[PDB]
Amino acid sequence: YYYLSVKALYTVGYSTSLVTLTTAMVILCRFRKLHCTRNFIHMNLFVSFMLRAISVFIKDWILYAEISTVECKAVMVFFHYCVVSNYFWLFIEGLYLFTLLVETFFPERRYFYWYTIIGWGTPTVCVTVWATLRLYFDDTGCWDMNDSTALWWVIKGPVVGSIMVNFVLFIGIIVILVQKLQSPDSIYLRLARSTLLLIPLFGIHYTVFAFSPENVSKRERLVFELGLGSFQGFVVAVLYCFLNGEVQAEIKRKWRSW
Amino acid sequence: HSDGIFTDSYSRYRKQMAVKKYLAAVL
Amino acid sequence: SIAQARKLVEQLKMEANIDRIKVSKAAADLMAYCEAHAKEDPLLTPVPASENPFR
Amino acid sequence: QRNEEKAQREANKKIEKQLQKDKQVYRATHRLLLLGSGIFETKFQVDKVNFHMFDVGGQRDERRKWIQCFNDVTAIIFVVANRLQEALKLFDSIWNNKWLRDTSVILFLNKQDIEDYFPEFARYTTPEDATPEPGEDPRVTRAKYFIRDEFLRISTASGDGRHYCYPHFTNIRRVFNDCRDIIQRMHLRQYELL
Amino acid sequence: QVQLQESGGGLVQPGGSLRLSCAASGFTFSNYKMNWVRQAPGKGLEWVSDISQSGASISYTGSVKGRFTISRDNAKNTLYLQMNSLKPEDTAVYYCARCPAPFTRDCFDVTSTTYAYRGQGTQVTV
Amino acid sequence: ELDQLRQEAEQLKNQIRDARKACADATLSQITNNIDPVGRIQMRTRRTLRGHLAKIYAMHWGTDSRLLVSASQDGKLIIWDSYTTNKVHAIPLRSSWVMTCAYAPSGNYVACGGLDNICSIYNLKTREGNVRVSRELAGHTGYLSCCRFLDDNQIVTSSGDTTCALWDIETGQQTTTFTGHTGDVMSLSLAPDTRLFVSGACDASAKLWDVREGMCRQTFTGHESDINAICFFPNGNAFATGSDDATCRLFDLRADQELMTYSHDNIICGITSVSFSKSGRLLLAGYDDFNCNVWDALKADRAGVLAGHDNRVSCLGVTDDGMAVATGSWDSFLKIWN
Repeated sequence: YYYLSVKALYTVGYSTSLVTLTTAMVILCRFRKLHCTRNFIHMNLFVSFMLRAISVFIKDWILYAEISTVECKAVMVFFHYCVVSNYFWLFIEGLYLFTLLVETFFPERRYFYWYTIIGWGTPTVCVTVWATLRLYFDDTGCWDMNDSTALWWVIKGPVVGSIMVNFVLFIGIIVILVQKLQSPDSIYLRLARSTLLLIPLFGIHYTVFAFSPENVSKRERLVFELGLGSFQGFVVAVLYCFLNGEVQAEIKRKWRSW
Repeated sequence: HSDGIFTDSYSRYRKQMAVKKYLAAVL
Repeated sequence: SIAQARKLVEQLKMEANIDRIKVSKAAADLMAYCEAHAKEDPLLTPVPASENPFR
Repeated sequence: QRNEEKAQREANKKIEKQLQKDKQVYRATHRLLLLGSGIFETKFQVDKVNFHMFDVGGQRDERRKWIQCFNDVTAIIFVVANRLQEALKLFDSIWNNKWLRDTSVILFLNKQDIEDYFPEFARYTTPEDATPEPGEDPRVTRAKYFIRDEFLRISTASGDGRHYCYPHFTNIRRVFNDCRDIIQRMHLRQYELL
Repeated sequence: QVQLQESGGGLVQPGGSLRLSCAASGFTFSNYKMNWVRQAPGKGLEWVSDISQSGASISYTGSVKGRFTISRDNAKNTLYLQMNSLKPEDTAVYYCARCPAPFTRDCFDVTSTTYAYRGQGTQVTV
Repeated sequence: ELDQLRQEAEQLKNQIRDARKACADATLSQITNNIDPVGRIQMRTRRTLRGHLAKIYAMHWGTDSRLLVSASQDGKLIIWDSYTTNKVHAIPLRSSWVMTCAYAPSGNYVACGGLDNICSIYNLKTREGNVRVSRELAGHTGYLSCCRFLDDNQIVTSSGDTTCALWDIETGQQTTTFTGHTGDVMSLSLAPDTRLFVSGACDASAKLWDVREGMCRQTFTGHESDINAICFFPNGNAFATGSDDATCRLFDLRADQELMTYSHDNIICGITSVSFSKSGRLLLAGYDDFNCNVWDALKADRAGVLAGHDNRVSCLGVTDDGMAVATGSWDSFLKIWN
């Protein structure tokens, strides 16, 4: 069918975005020269991606063998967490670079400590409110149906919320970046190259189908946001961990040291 | 989100193949 | 100058009267020092992890 | 002995608390080398941003050694006054120094109302994009922009984007805005996007 | 011992032509960017020319462009300065300076005679 | 008078040259060729001291081989316990640009100077228990590149105005002023008996002084560029230098000439720090590149590297007992290698 055509597509996306991000997480941790306050934002993003790929391999197995167990009710809470926490570490990372360009001077630098409270803390707030709302209003099976749209907007709310905000922060960076290009200090070629770098890191491909009803076009919404959208963790790794002049130098220098 | 829509659609699909098959045998 | 150029004369004359020994005698005392202290060099010889305080 | 090592590990604990209250004030202040009792510090503040400008006063005119100290500095403020060819040959050394290869150079040019030292000035016409401020002839504008194009011949011949020159004509507001452009271009370069 | 003993120079009529040599010793001549500086009577030192260690990367000051020509012979450890069309105000003591560190592109050779890797000078009167 | 006075000194300096050529009868390498090599000497970072905001410039071991003082561009002077990694003191400085630091042989004082031309002496063992500056030796007209304690009262300082100076801390005025260098003096090193001390400057010349008489005994000219670091052989009858020429050389006080050079074609970075092992067999040399080499000071063959700093190695020092080799770098981290 079509569903097993997507389910067998992102399990390859979530898999190649798991052997690549772990390899990316190792390089970021092993080499100590690559220990910045921005590589800690990336490390928290890389873990949120791996938490998303892991929680889906468990979710599909529990929901589909491939009975309404309480272990369902505890794996959906872990599934709606390791996914909402990924739409927030894409937003936090866009908010971090936006606070590196805007508010350049007197950087409080406690923002990074407040970012962990938002990346890993706000999902716990929005999931628990969703979880404790299912046991009181609509408790149907493993609650994988999400028929109650009022209770579904408790999860889709913060998720879509961190996509309209992570978009205006993407434009604000593009506006600021082009001013660095407009100044006299191939302009379309590198601005386009830079835009193709900020798209996987900020999750701008989620802006295409966000704020769109689920029913209007769903067969293409899932092959785009899940089929090739699950390869975002793999693209984010090879673009930002690998293929990076600062990171590539470390393997090079530690190669001649060997 | 994007995964909460596939599980909504695929779980409702498997449930539809279970009710529409059980109702097909008895009818 | 003429003043600073005269210092270069009173100094080269003072450095030219020193006693210089042959390097076959002055270099045979450097190795001969590295042969009487080779046992007390924790970097040259492997130190046991008991005496090593940086274990 | 375990007790004095506890008192020692508490002194390391009071020290590391002070090294953290100093790491915040160190990252907040931006160092600035003012090139041209062994060193004079000027502490000005623009928009609640602490700037520390360090004039090397009592140092000798041999800079190949004490200039390496100012590589982590935000920008090297370079005031220009054959006093001009000497500054072009000095800027060419500050630019092509391995240590200062990542250090931007804000550059100021004092000029008032050039052919004997530079013969290409008899063949140089001011570019049309040059905006002269009203109050002086268009001839010094041809001179103000010739020197500016003489420092940009060095600023552009080398440097793959690690450091940038910011020439000006003659305050602290221009150093403030130029320091913001220096850090912003540094953050964009770290993200490998430019 | 870094010794830069130059030659040439003397008295020539305005419009003549000299050739300042520079016999360098005590260092690997092919690693350092050589220079030429002069001290006009009554004024500080000013930079005249230079040449990179590669052999062909040359710069001059504005007042000697087209008239002077620097050239080095790494196989002989010698630095030349072919002076042509000597103006009356081009009279000075010409020093054969050397940039401090090897394999670099920056130099600090005009330093109030306190520079160590420099020559004694040759008088050029016009 | 300069007509003859400048040219006869060329003959005077020439009759010094062949006198050194009359002593050279067998190179150090030929004499040490028979000695069996040390193979490969692989040290590994035992401790990594952290907490310096800016690049470290100088460190100096204490005589007890346990404590060490490191000076950083952040303006903080920190004393560390290389054993327990703990920080003993965190002395804040007035001028942030300190290019040198010293540890008194009695552990009571530490010195530091830099672009402020002042040599501040900090009293550790005070009556109030804290640490504060005791004296500010202000007599130099250039930056301070080195500082070495002879006693708790006599400190010899190398400055960037081409002059070294012997001081008296109880008074604060120069007991002696050593002149003779033509470039800014970059490093000095006291002799094991502290009666003489060599000194390297930016004129590719190393001068052997005499602390008591205040004169210059010998002058060694073998390098080709600015001598950045100097260190006495533990015997006291030799010393090693490190210049921007990307080479290290072992001079000899009794032979007045250079004995051996430590260079390789792969290294073009200038040596920024030189030290000897306790036996004087190894010559640990820091470089502009992060890696620090280890030279067999008798065979001039390399015998190891310490490539862990990831930044230019500002300083380097072996303990008096020869246990550890603390190396400091612009990376802001001081690593102990055993």
